[PDB]
Amino acid sequence: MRVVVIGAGVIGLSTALCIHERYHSVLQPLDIKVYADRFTPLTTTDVAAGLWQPYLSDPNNPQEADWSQQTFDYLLSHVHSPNAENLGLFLISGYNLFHEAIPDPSWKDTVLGFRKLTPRELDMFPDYGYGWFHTSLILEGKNYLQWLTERLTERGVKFFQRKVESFEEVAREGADVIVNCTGVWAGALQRDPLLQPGRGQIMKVDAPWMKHFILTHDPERGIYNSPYIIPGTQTVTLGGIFQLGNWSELNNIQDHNTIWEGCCRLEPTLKNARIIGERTGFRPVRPQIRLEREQLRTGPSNTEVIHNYGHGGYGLTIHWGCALEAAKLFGRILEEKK
Amino acid sequence: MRVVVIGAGVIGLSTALCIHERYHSVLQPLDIKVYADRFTPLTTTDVAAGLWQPYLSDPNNPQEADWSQQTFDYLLSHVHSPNAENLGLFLISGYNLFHEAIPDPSWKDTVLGFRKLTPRELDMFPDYGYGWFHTSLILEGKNYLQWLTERLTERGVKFFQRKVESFEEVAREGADVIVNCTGVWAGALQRDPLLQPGRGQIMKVDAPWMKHFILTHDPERGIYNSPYIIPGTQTVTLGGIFQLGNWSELNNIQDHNTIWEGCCRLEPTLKNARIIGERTGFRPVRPQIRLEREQLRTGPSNTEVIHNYGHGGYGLTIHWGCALEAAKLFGRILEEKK
Ligand SMILES: Cc1cc2nc3c(=O)[nH]c(=O)nc-3n(C[C@H](O)[C@H](O)[C@H](O)COP(=O)(O)OP(=O)(O)OC[C@H]3O[C@@H](n4cnc5c(N)ncnc54)[C@H](O)[C@@H]3O)c2cc1C
Ligand SMILES: Cc1cc2nc3c(=O)[nH]c(=O)nc-3n(C[C@H](O)[C@H](O)[C@H](O)COP(=O)(O)OP(=O)(O)OC[C@H]3O[C@@H](n4cnc5c(N)ncnc54)[C@H](O)[C@@H]3O)c2cc1C
Ligand SMILES: O=c1[nH]cc(CCc2ccc(C(F)(F)F)cc2)[nH]c1=O
Ligand SMILES: O=c1[nH]cc(CCc2ccc(C(F)(F)F)cc2)[nH]c1=O
Repeated sequence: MRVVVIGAGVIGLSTALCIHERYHSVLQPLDIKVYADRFTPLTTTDVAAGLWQPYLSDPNNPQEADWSQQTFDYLLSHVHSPNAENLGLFLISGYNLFHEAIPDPSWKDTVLGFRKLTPRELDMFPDYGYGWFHTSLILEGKNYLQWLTERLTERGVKFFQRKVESFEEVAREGADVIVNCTGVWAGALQRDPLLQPGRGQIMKVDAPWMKHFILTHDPERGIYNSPYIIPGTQTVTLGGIFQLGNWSELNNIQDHNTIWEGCCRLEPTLKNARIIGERTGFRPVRPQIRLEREQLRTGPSNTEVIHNYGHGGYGLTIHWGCALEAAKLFGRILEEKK
Repeated sequence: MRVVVIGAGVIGLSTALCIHERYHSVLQPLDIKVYADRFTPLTTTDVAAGLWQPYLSDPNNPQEADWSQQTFDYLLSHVHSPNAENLGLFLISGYNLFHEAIPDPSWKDTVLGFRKLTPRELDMFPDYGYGWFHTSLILEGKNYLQWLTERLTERGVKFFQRKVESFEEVAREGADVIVNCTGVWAGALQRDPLLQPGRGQIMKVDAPWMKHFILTHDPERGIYNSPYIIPGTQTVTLGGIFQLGNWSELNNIQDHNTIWEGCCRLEPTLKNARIIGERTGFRPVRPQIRLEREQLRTGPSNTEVIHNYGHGGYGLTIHWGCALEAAKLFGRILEEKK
């Protein structure tokens, strides 16, 4: 079986691993390739802080609820293991702050220890009169990409730097199965008008006294257009910007100041914090994830395609459940092939 | 008014500050000295992680409940201020773990967000079937000593390195008021058989993915003889040893291994963590704090003495309420002097 994963972000590498770990057998061996135009540390996944948390609204496909929970349970079963260091996996507690009342999320029993904030906790944040507290996980994005690549190489997967211009390009090289994990750029291989970039920009800051995440919310401007502070293992991510349809991969002054002046109004200790770096990235925003089979009639033959893209602001949050579902889809392909 | 504080740990420096900040006036100026045998970074206070948390039993003098709460409120009013960095003040959440059920502490409404752990949280710790979660404060001990010394120098307080052998030694130099803040060594100036060292030893570890405190409890062996993990601003303190009556200021192998093997059974990620340093210190264990006036008939005159010692494993936790009470006691001295 010749398999080609297009993509080397979280979705592509985890799907590569999950296909091998379930379907490379004594009876059927797989050749799994990974073709990518950019690899770690140069991907969207490497920009991300990596906090597990879905959207505040219930998801469009409600299988995404399951897939997110599956991913949390996978990571919670490993957080206290000594190799958690290598994945970049750790527990964090902290705050979700709202101006007004809001109902409980469709994930509150997935996280540990979920509660509303007391008035005394709310008194710590003058701008915010409602909110939650819970404990979740961070899975650091550069670390997990490093570790996944290691696991893949160990299992004989080969990596190749190339931009694929078409599915037919792979198919004439003899891909029996193409796994399409190309994120926000998937429209270049097949037109998808439902897929758009939600551009974000972030600051990494030196503030190691920060031990909680602090997410604020302005639902009028939607998810991600309100300040957030996220302690990572070495550095704190400061963020809170979303532009639908901006394709500029460039850090800018206005977005810097929006984040700086916003996060320093959240937590004034950040005014002292050394700025270490700044990054820009594109969330693959889609109404739902596309996690789907398609069969492609390109040239002298047909080829089977597993699509796995469109994971928005939640791709680390949902990756493992998506990779196992894409593995399920690969098993259907093998069943049809007999 | 000639005042001499004996001691330059948290209790002596904060009491020095509080006396000046309340009673050095236009009408009555004070000369406040600080005599100490050791200063920062070489004191008991500098060893301490600095987590705010009293004992699990209600305190012997129940004014110590008030004094501890006063100290929490003082520090919570400042934790989000940009100068919190300089004091070493920050919020931390985390776990108090018990083998069996235990009733709620006499401080649970002082901390923010106090709750029992859920079964799912308890499932994270196999050895521990009961426990609490809450948010508290750390006040880093070397940092606050640095900052206090700065405030004192700024206000004209002078520091002198000397071991005082007697209260009469100070009194013949013309101390009108002696403030005795000598911790576990107070017995050398006046016999106190109720004061004993509770020797501890600690490891500082590089584990910056640790964002919660994790305290375990074995009430049979008492407070402090069970593993604890405490994320500080740069390094995580690993500890959990108490010896009543050990005066050996020396780190040892057995106590190292007790802590290492204990904290790594709590949280196996620590097996990867780089050990940065190790320290030994003596808690000034007494049945209650001595926070009291005495008048001393030494030589050609009498002298007024404020005692402020015996703060056990809770001296950072209670310091501010004790310093203000010792200030109250100084006001009584000034009232008697007219
Ligand atoms: C600032 C920011 C912060 C975020 N924080 C979080 C968070 O805390 N938690 C969370 O759960 N999520 C977070 N996210 C979202 C998360 O980063 C994304 O959902 C996730 O990275 C998408 O992963 P992916 O593998 O689909 O895409 P990408 O990681 O962008 O990888 C796509 C891959 O496809 C390759 N590719 C594309 N087109 C081609 C082609 N034609 N030929 C060959 N290769 C191609 C690329 O080179 C690349 O290797 C954040 C996103 C941003 C922007
Ligand atoms: C390992 C460890 C961890 C701890 N962690 C915590 C924690 O997380 N939270 C918390 O609240 N507490 C904690 N504590 C307890 C806390 O450290 C003590 O209660 C506190 O330091 C006592 O402060 P002090 O000023 O009374 O004494 P010290 O800081 O020991 O200072 C005494 C001063 O007196 C001077 N002195 C003594 N005798 C003389 C003399 N004859 N002449 C002149 N100077 C003299 C000394 O030189 C010194 O300057 C911890 C203690 C230990 C040992
Ligand atoms: O793209 C992204 N994903 C995740 C994060 C982490 C913080 C966060 C999670 C969930 C929401 C919420 F509730 F609005 F959905 C807000 C903020 N940041 C990003 O830029
Ligand atoms: O001496 C000390 N003081 C404080 C600490 C911080 C952790 C701690 C607080 C309270 C208890 C309890 F609940 F048992 F009292 C146990 C552990 N460690 C020390 O060595």
